[PDB]
Amino acid sequence: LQNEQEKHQEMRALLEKQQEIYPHVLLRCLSLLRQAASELRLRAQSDIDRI
Amino acid sequence: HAPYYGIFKGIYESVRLPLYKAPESVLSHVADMKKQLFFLRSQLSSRSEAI
Amino acid sequence: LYQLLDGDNTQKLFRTYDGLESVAQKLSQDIASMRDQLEVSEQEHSLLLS
Repeated sequence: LQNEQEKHQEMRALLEKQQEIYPHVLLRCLSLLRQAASELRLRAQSDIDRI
Repeated sequence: HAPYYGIFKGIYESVRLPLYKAPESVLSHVADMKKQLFFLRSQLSSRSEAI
Repeated sequence: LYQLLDGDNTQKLFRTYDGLESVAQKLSQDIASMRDQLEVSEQEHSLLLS
């Protein structure tokens, strides 16, 4: 029981670390897609297609 | 039938200590509960900061 | 036991057994309340991630 409780605490610490890193990685992806949509598709490419 | 049985029965139930446990365990158990409270507060603060 | 639960060396001149049971109930409630807050915080976090 004591060993399983220690394992539980370790797993919990790891889970908390992963929950801290995951949202930041999603935000970086969102930032890249936003750049592609706003700077490339709505602006750069739209001007090119018009000309 | 001990004079203080009813009072301590109430204390054991309040701290969620089983009645079969030895009376010498009550202070150690309460100390651990306080330790847990500190840990939970620290976890909440860390998580609130992370969010 | 009373010192361990109340923390506050407030030299209360008269310690009662009823007071002792109340402070013990408070600790249990504080732990339960903290666990509930953590659960809420975990939901908030999960919503943000979704």
